[PDB]
Amino acid sequence: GSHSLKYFHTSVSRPGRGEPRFISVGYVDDTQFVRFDNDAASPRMVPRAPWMEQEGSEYWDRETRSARDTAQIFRVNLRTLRGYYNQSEAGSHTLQWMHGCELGPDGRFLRGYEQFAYDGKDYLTLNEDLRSWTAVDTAAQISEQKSNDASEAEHQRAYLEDTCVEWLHKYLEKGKETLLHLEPPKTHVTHHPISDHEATLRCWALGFYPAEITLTWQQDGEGHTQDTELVETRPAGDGTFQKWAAVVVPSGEEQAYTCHVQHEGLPEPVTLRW
Amino acid sequence: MIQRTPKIQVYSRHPAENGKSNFLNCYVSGFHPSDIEVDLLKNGERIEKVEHSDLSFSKDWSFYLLYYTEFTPTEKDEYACRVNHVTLSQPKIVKWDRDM
Amino acid sequence: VTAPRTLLL
Repeated sequence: GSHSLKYFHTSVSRPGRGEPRFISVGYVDDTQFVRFDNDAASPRMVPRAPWMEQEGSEYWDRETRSARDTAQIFRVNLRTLRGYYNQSEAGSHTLQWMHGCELGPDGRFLRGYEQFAYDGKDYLTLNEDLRSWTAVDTAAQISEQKSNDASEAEHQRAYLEDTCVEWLHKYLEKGKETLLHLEPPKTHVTHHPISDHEATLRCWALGFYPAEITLTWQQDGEGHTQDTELVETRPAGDGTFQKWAAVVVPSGEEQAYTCHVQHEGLPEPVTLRW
Repeated sequence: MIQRTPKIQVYSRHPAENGKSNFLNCYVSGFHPSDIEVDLLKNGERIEKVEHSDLSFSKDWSFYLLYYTEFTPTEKDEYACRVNHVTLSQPKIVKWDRDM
Repeated sequence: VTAPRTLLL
């Protein structure tokens, strides 16, 4: 294995209707398990997975405060930024923050990271050593010194280094089933002819988990043709994903082509032919 | 201020099976800012009671959501997804094609 | 758990 515990926070200012929207979604690699939505009919931290249901009030209450406090600082933050940029309070802006920690295939801390973005762009990134910040703008520099004089990297590092890894562990456990279970790709090719002398071959991978997958169309030995149209992996809506690669072939030649499909839930790679 | 236009993919949970119940999906991604309008359409009409996931974003900070609804493919019925966003002159409509 | 405290910018 190799795992990650990561959160994504978003704050969007709402001019007319006061208080900015604050969303917060957490993940144990690829599986959302919690979320806070200050807009939701319940402004509280809720479980998004079922293995999370077996969690006591203490946790939910605590995490609810955390998200609430962040929402608060983020509201202060959005104000400050509106200032650094000399911006009207009548327009909307977005503050995003992503942070996560990763484990080694060997089960301990690997790397940790943290970043903020404003109006869609990088703003302040916590450095690799996890002891420093890189502003990306000059407003960001003010945020950068403010940050260092305050010692934020310090905190962030602790969390990132213990807390974060320690709980990832606990979550992997409570999600023993779901989380460590791989689902391979149902596979298949399809023919959709274009002209009198050529068709499209489409290699399909459906229902797989996790989402990392690799589809390749190669003809009789060598690799990658002139055109492999490859759609962004997508969600089926059930926990699994879908993906497909297409290539255009001259009729008759349809078996000169083979599609290879790679996926963790496959004891070994799979080859398809029309 | 950075803006990214939405990428759209209309596509069902399970392979299209005329008469066999399913789930219709409109997957919008890689957009900024996060205000977006997404409607599922059935022969031009907007399907009521559609659902979507929790706003979330990816590494390049762009957002993505999945909108969906239960449905039943037919050889005649025409389905589509209609999306709106600041980055779009006018809503963009992309038709479901059971082949994708 | 999310991080106990966030950066003030």
